[PDB]
Amino acid sequence: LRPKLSEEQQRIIAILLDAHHKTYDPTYSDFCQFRPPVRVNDGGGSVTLELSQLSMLPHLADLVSYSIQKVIGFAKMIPGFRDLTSEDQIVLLKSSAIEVIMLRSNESFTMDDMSWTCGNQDYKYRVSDVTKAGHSLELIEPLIKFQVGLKKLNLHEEEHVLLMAICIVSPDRPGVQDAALIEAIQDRLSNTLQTYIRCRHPPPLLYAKMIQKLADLRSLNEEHSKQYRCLSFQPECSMKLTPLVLEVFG
Ligand SMILES: CCC(CC)(c1ccc(/C=C/C(O)(C(F)(F)F)C(F)(F)F)c(C)c1)c1ccc(OC[C@@H](O)CCC(=O)O)c(C)c1
Repeated sequence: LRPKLSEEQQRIIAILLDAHHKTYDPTYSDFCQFRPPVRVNDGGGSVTLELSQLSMLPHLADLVSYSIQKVIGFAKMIPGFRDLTSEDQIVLLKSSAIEVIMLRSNESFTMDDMSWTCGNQDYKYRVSDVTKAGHSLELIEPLIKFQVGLKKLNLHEEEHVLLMAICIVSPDRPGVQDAALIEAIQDRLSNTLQTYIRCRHPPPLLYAKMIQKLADLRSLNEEHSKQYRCLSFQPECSMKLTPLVLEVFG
């Protein structure tokens, strides 16, 4: 059975598409405002040297901080998000931050060379740049696998925006108070996505593959938090981060 998208569901898709267009800049025109990328010689992938310099940390912390501001902006426009208490809105935003960043970064990701290309060579990021910000292979290698797997789903913008919205509005986050309200908003989004796939995505299991990407994001989020914990033990690391990054990941 292929039920047609309701007027409410079409409205939700239009709102989410407009939300994304207002919060995502595909020209990466603000990148020159971040602290500059610094790429020291590190062919060996030396942990000692990486922690000593953290050369890419001010630039990547600014990029993530910027991306979180856009995610906050996006989330505010999700149908129903504003019906939640401000305590739940912040729990949802904090717990999902790195996952939604991983999803939205897929738009700039390219399988041509397995990089995140955000304009010129200065804003072209690879595995070696994430290690230069103090992260390790236990995070970057499944992260690249996730980017390729997600890129290969060839999501329509409609599916991409619904996936981000479903990620954010998740009832199974620690500290939520009204799980039932969060679940009702998420189901409204999940049903819109299933119906959209069935009636708009041409052949050649896409909904189940998208839900699997959400479970993959959970493991990546746990690895990132463990790595952020280690990176934060580096003396004077806080000056290389941002107040927003410190609060979200602290
Ligand atoms: C460079 C690769 C990557 C990939 C997800 C990234 C970058 C940083 C970090 C960690 C950083 C940290 O742990 C710190 F401490 F190492 F900095 C912390 F999370 F704490 F910040 C990780 C783990 C991965 C990245 C690439 C492009 C990105 O965006 C392109 C476009 O989406 C932007 C405009 C918009 O989203 O509206 C973003 C947002 C991130």
